[PDB]
Amino acid sequence: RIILAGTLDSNPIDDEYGFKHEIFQTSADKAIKWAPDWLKELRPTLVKNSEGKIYVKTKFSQLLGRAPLMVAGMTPTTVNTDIVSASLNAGYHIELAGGGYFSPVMMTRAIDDIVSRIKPGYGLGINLIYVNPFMLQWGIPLIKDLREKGYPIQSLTIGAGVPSIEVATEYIEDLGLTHLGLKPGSVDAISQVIAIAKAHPTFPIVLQWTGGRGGGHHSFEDFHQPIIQMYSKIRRCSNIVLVAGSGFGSDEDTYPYLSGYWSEKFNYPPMPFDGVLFGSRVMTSKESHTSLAAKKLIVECKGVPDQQWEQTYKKPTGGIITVRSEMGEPIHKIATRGVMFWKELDDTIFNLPKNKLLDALNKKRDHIIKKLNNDFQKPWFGKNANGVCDLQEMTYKEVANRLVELMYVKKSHRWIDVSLRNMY
Amino acid sequence: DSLWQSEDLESVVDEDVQRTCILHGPVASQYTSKVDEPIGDILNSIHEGHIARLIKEEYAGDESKIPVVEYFGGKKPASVSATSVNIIDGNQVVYEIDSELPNKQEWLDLLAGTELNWLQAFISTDRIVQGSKHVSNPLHDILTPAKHSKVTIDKKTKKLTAFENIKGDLLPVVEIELVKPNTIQLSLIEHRTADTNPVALPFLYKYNPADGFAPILEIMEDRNERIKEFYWKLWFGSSVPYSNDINVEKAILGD
Amino acid sequence: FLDNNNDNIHSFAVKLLDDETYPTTIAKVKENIVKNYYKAVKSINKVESNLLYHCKHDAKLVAIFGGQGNTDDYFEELRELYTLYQGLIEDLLVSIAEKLNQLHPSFDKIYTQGLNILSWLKHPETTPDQDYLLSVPVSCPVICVIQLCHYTITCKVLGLTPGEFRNSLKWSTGHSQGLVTAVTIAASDSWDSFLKNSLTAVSLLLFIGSRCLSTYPRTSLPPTMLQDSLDNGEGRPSPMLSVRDLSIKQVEKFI
Amino acid sequence: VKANLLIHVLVAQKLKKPLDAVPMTKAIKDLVNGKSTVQNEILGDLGKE
Ligand SMILES: Cc1cc2nc3c(=O)[nH]c(=O)nc-3n(C[C@H](O)[C@H](O)[C@H](O)COP(=O)(O)O)c2cc1C
Repeated sequence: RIILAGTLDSNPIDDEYGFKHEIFQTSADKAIKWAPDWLKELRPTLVKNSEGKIYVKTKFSQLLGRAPLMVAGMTPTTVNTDIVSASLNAGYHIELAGGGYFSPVMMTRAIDDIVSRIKPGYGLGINLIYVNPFMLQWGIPLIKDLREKGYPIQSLTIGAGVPSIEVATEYIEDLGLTHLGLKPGSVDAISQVIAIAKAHPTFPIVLQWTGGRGGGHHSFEDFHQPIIQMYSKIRRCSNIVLVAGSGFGSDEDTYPYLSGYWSEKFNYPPMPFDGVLFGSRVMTSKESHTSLAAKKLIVECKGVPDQQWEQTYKKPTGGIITVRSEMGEPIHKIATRGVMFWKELDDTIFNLPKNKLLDALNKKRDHIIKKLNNDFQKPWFGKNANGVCDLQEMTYKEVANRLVELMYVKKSHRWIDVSLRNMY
Repeated sequence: DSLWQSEDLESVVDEDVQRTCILHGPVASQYTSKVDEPIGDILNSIHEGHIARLIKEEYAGDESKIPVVEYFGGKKPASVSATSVNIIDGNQVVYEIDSELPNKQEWLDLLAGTELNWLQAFISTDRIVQGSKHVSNPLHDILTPAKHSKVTIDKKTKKLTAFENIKGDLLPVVEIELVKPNTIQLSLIEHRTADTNPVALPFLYKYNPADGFAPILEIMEDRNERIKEFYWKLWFGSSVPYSNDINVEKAILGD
Repeated sequence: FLDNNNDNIHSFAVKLLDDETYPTTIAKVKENIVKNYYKAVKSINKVESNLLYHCKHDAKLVAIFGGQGNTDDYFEELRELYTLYQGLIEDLLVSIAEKLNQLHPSFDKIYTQGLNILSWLKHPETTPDQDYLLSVPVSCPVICVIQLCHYTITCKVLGLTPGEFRNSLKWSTGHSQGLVTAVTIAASDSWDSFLKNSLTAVSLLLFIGSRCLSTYPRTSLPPTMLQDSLDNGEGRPSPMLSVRDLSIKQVEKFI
Repeated sequence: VKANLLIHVLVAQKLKKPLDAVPMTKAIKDLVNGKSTVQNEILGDLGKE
């Protein structure tokens, strides 16, 4: 505790350090404003239940009533009502991926599959995505009255953006959540969460810190450095629960992150984390709907150490490259032939402006058609007399039979979508 | 939309995984080695890895040194700069109250007590499970502080009984006690009837020590028939027995 | 005004800022309250509630000591201290400045504008410009005077002999300049011993002051250089330069 | 109400700037300045509107 004994003009608004009078106070136990010691106050401890089973009591575990190890809500990953079900039955927390649901009729049908199957009393979260303002147009008015019906949806994690303060007030005050997750990617995104917690001092906020070494849509900043500049003023908000993720898969890996002994690599005080979320670890599990040949590919993809994940922008690093999405922000994906072909069109065609776009596709045409048929998952539609072609040189019957080829799964006698059946 | 194929590679050109995009992380792949292990056994095997290290490092290899609680959760780790002197636990307690001491939110903490038990759970849980729901706590507003009231907690929180003043006299209106094992009965008492005999509304709450996020789940079985027998005693009296076999089509005679 | 904290006007001063009846400024709180209290008070030799360090395993005090150049306008800290705490240190710095004037003429011709600090406090018009005041034979004694006042006042506000106020401390150290005041702090015991060791401190930094200017005399700077330095956002050039935001391994890659 | 007067009104209250401060010639992306939650919220409001 720093006591500036020269100057007497207390109080600083953040109360980092004291002034002249704190030497002088004659109250017995009220004179000593203590400094926060991070290694003693919020260290992970153990606790037994009444049934004798042992938990790790952290600040994240105490709010949820279970182990400090949640499964992060992913679009493709967290979409199988079954991966969110029987991992809650294991006793672990999961937020439902809202991104793969497209109407409030379909999600309410999906939530009822969980609540009918998980134990009476368990709860799930809903991971929405803030850069889909269509999904917040129906999903947020869904959560307001579905919680008023009383369903066990207990939290709302907002990925891909931190809301403004007048919006995050409405996400806390009106609709009755237990806690609220936020996933910052920058220091200005972290300091915007601290702006939310000081507006609502008693409501829990689970700050989910993910670095750029995760999967899914990446981030530019390092994992360690932004929180190492911000851990001091996150912990001055006692409601913010800090959770670190982005690349955690084993007990020997992330025990230095819970205990806090990782920052003595960086000549800093021990900096314990309250909880740990899992991303790409849960995909090869039995109760996920990742394809069996796709799970074998992830097993074949050896990982990369943390010291060299920045070279993912150039080369396949362990079989995983980042690549540019529709609107520019990067996306970590595995390095198959189609995803390497995704990058070839990003460096060459997709970065061009509009005036050179139609001319570059004309000169690159039969080469693009070559690997849409061979390498990429969305084929080229034109196929006349077993020759690849343009669309306007196909008959109507072979237009229709190619729509049955590319939209109907003959092995399982079902359509990809009803709305593609309503297209054919 | 290149995304959903991961769990549905069968319905794609030639089921070749390459043709597809799978979202995954660079450092996370070196931990994913064995396939189709269950999602519980992934997270269990790394939780017990953290337990076995934290037994060995900070607890000297002894499991008995670990603190033991009845339930885990519910009490807020966010401690504000508040006076912990007014947190009072007791053995055989009466708590009279007037206009000033205390306010609402610390009055629930006085009736909790520092030790974790069912009454500390039931006075202070945010939620009561009503058949896989999470609806608001009934005691959290019916035990709101009021003038001339008092509550009575006796012999290590085994029964809470709340009083309030009516017509000068002071009679029980709320009773919480344990009944037949590991079940709370919230007995909510109504006094003013036809012949001034007090009648009480039997509620049944089940207590679950294993779950701490929602420890107390309300028994929704036979609930509507408990509430109807209470109103049958009110509107009619105890002189008529409870008969629920009323035929709906026939007209109902009076007197 | 000071109920059961009757010797705690320092915290009483800053609690007056919090009122809305009082428009908040610290200048009318420092003087008009804390100036006039120590002006009016008799003997403060009342050893107050020193139980903070008496639980020795739980609280550990360290007095730490600043160096040269933490602020531009440093002498106004001694201005406001002499304005406010005047009866607490007037016996001290008169004994200081009498020793300095007995050591002042021996280093003439390099600082001609005098070292009469007591004239500079009683008469602000007698003060030189700050470019002379920030120079090394001036600032190295006077910063040692500032640090020896805040130790004197903290011993005298609490009413402690410095030999037993030193007993409340576990260890101490100084920065660039104030290390001589840390070895002053462990050598001083009573009120007579503290002055004898403080005079050996302020006379010491008249030799560190004069001989570091007599060895490396600051010469005139080309006005292309300093006007460039003010326009680049840097400071006015001086023989020490602070580099932030870089590691020690990469700064030495630049030097 | 017209489209031109509709988008402007909603955007004016979102950016907390005078109605003239937002020229309808440009785009929200360049008008916001770079905020990930700024542009997302702007469109979100209009999306549900
Ligand atoms: C297959 C997969 C799908 C994902 N879907 C989402 C999503 O819909 N919304 C979101 O904010 N993050 C999403 N993520 C990011 C993760 O939630 C988390 O931030 C990251 O995976 C942690 O990195 P790690 O897998 O190395 O531990 C996804 C990650 C993977 C591997």
